[PDB]
Amino acid sequence: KLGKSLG
Amino acid sequence: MEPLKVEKFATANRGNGLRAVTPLRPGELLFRSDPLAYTVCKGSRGVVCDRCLLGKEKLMRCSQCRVAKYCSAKCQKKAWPDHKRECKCLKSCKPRYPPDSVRLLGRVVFKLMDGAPSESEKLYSFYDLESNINKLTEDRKEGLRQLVMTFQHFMREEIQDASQLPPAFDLFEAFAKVICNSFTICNAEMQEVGVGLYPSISLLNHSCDPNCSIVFNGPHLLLRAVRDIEVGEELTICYLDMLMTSEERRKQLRDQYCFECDCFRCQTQDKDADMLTGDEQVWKEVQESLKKIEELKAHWKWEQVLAMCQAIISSNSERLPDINIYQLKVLDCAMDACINLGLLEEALFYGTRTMEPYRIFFPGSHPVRGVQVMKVGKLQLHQGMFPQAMKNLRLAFDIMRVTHGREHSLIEDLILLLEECDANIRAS
Ligand SMILES: Nc1ncnc2c1ncn2[C@@H]1O[C@H](CSCC[C@H](N)C(=O)O)[C@@H](O)[C@H]1O
Ligand SMILES: [Zn+2]
Ligand SMILES: [Zn+2]
Ligand SMILES: [Zn+2]
Repeated sequence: KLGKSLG
Repeated sequence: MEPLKVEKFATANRGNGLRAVTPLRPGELLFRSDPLAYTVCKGSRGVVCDRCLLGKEKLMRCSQCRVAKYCSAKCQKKAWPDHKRECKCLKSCKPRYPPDSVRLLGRVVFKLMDGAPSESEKLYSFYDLESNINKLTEDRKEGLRQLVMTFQHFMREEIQDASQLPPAFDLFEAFAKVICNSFTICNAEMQEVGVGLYPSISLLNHSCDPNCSIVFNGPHLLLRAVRDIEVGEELTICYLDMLMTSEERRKQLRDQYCFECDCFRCQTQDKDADMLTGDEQVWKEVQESLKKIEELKAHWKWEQVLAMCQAIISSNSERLPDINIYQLKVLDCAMDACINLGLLEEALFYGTRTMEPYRIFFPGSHPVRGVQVMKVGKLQLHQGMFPQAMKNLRLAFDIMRVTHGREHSLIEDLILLLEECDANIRAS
């Protein structure tokens, strides 16, 4: 998954 | 109007970071940032507005490429700068569509040629971003090379040669930077709708137990303290989903970010045992199914998601506890699916079962939990279960006033619901 998660 | 309360600094071993220059209290807004560039993500392409990233019942396709969709002409006009150079590229790619990183970098290169200094780069620029170029494995370099070619082909209508971009810019390095610096953009109910680059926000190093958290308003990124923080204390966020075992976290941090986390949670396998409650033989199946299930949710295919989830939940009711994270995630999907399909009573069924596990795995104040509690409380309210709702609504208010801030529209709704609910209780 491209991009940092938020939780 | 507002004093800047954070500053870049050099850390011992994590490269650069961000730290507080003043004491910070929970809920305190530290930074509001626009993207250097961003795009709707694959699964949400025609679901949300290309520009404001809002889900609107009915969207207008760009007449030319018919790929980009907008909620209004205002949004279509505001986006034309960012859209100009890709429109041809997109139209021609058809019936193909490029990977998000390719479409994202496509917007970046043009922003780099602005004279108006980017507000998103005030602390750190695209060129400062970490590439981890010397730590990449050959498997990665290979995949990056592919992205490079794909870009060259996708942009060919607008860019034929390197001399049409700034000399300092390098495609291979740009993609490396993109993999470890892009943010996934979420709506207010923490649903994934896009991806962007926020170079100043990129200073924040990772912790599996962060003192800050992030919420978006459309493409605008808000960074808040969720904890008391002292002058000179490093600011951190968690790069990863909270529902992941210490081992899963280690692997993704290695693979995507080229580092191993030495945070205390990783040292002690904190909560790993709860997360894996049950027999591996059973929950392995669930972990597998989750692949398909989550790809389906990314594309907002709610009917399909519900069916898979139901089969799984039904079949495991006698041998797998809800606190097991793979099972938990299946419940969370099921609930969201039911909410979107108007199956409200059943949503409450699945939703109530996530509550206690969420309290455990999402300690403190976390936007993901705040929203989960808010949803359940609302479902409760809907079923007339007032004292239960009231307890939950109150709790969501307490979490979200910290994670979303008081000025947030979702807080507005909460307050109204707390009032209607508090009324029916003292009329009972
Ligand atoms: N907890 C941590 N421990 C060691 N390195 C970390 C870390 N969190 C982030 N990093 C590093 O920072 C990168 C993410 S970008 C974060 C800012 C970066 N340190 C910089 O100087 O630009 C990761 O690829 C990794 O190299
Ligand atoms: Zn819009
Ligand atoms: Zn177009
Ligand atoms: Zn950690």
